[PDB]
Formats: sequence, structure tokens, C-alpha cells
Amino acid sequence: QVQLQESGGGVVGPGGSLRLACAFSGRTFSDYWMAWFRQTPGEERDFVAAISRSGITTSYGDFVEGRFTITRDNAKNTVNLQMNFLKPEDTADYYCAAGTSSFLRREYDYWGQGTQVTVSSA
Amino acid sequence: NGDDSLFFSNFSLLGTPVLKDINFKIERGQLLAVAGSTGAGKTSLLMMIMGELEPSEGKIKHSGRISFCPQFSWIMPGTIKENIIFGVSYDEYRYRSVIKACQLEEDISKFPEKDNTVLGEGGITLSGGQRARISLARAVYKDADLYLLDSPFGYLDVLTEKEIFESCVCKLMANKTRILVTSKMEHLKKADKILILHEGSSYFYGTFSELQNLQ
Repeated sequence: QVQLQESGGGVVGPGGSLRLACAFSGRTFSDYWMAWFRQTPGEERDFVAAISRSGITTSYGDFVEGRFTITRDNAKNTVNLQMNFLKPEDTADYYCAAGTSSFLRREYDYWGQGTQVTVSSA
Repeated sequence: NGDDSLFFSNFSLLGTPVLKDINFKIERGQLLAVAGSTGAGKTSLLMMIMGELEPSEGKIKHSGRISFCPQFSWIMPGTIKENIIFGVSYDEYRYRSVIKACQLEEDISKFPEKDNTVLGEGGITLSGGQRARISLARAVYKDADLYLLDSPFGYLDVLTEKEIFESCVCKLMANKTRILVTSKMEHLKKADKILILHEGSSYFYGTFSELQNLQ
């Protein structure tokens, strides 16, 4: 019975910065862990970031190499993804997922609508 | 499948009286050696770690991903084999190797009904070290993505304590993810990463080489 809604997408320059943000609604946010994914049209789905129920444990995609940071506000019911040093290849639709499974073997039970991020060299 | 790194950033947010300012990484198939003073918060940290990676509220749970080995050796009513398996399907080759690595082969054989020797409220009583070896065998038998081993060595001579660390923790579990709360400097030398706690905080995270360079 949960529902998610992403925001923060847009078009920054090559080597820019952007902050995505999802909205958990309909149930207790604290019970769910969060995750971020991306879809570069034509290419495969890419895991971006994941955060535990409290926010003490995180894990990122091999391609982040330190650039992105996943945060959450259990009181205001939002998960935020801070992306820095965005290179043009990071252009993709960023989806947010929520699950209530083991953090070691994650089952992404719910998903968002995706927000478009574009890294235009021009 | 598995995230090759888990970044824990508990800056006195969880279990605030005991734990405060612990930051560390855990990577696949690495031996993390948790060490420190008595009041460091080693068991509290393993418990904290567990409460983050665990399924939430009422979920089917199915196969569990964390395998915990407490300090207090537990013995449920049932056979020596049932206690080790602990619900999980039996496999002779998986079981026999776990028994040999946990050095229980000779101990089990001398007993009357062997693997089917019943323990608990209706059956035989056990040695301090024998309970600890069953408690460790039970934990290593479970195929889990992560292994939390809170002082798995207790009431064991340094001859068997260093033989079980070598055969079970380093040779058998070579590719599993371990978090082993240990004291001995020999355990720290064979570790991939060393976490040293002090009064609830993380003071050192690194390798035995970096540790000896800093001191």
C-alpha cells in the first residue's frame, strides 16, 4: 500500500551536481530500506545506492567510486541521493525502490516513477 | 546477490549509551577482526549490525542472511546433529567437514548414539568447550551472506583455540564474510581488516601493518 514520487531531476553541465529526492507515503517509512537505480536508455538497469532502515548502513554501485551519497529523513519521510561530478554518461532515468527484506539479499518490493537527469556537455 | 561493501556510519545514533562514533566497511570474503577493551561494545556492535541487515517486522524471512555465534553456547532439546543443522537441510559432506573443522570428530564418536546422541532436558550434559564447539558448528553450518562471531573461543586451550581459528575460520570460511570478535594478536595478524573499539568508539580501522606503523 506504499507509493513513491521522485523529484530533483534536471539538466546540469558536464561535471555538475544534482540532488534527487523520493517521497515515501502510505506506511511507516522506518520499516522500509531504500534504494536508487538508473536506466540509461538502451543499456541495462544499474544499481546506484541503498540505505538501511535507520540510515546507519549504505552500499553503492561500482560506478559511483565516491561521487554519490544516499541519505534519509525518517521524520519527513524522504530518501535523498546527492550526486556530484556527474559525467555525461551518468545521464539516465533514476528510479527509487523500497523494500522490507534482508539487506544482504534485497527484494525491491515497491518502485517509483523515475526522474530524468541529463548531463549535457553543451 | 551481494553488495561488495557495506558502509556503517553510526555516529552515536544507535544504542547511544554503549555505542558512539563507530564507522567502518565490510567487504565480501574478508575477515574483519573486532577487538578492543572489555567495555568497548563488541557484542553490542554485532547486535547493532544485525538489526540493520535483518528482515523487517513480519516478513516470510525464508532463508536468513546473517549467521550469529553468541558467547553463551546454546543447546536446544534434540540430537547433536539437530542442534548443528538447526532447521537447515542436512548434507553429509557439508556437515562432516564442519564437524572436522570445529574439532568435534573425536568427541562425537566416543558418545553412545554419536550424531543422534540427544541433548537437553531429557539427555546427556556437555563440557564447557564441547558446548562452544557445537554453538560454533551450528553457526558455520548455516550458509549465510554474513557471519557474526562474538568470542567463539572460550573454555578452549590455546592448542585447540589456534587450530580451530586456522582450520575453521581461515581455511573453511576463507570465502565467507566474517566479523570475528577476538582478542589474541595472532588472530589480528591473519585478519584482512582490524576494528579496534574503545569505550564505544572506533579508534582504528586498517591492517596489522598499519596498526604496527601507528604504534
